[PDB]
Amino acid sequence: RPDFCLEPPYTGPCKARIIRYAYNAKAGLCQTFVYGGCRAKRNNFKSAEDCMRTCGGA
Repeated sequence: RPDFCLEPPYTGPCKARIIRYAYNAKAGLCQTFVYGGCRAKRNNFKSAEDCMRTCGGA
């Protein structure tokens, strides 16, 4: 699981309400969050499994 999988989901400064997934290191699973629509960081995925294939474990 790469380093950016541990960094909190960044909404960003734009004001859209779009639902994306980000890995949640405390649960060990990906959970949704609201992306504002610009300047996506890496822990920002468009399905639960893309998130887990990148940020998941064994």
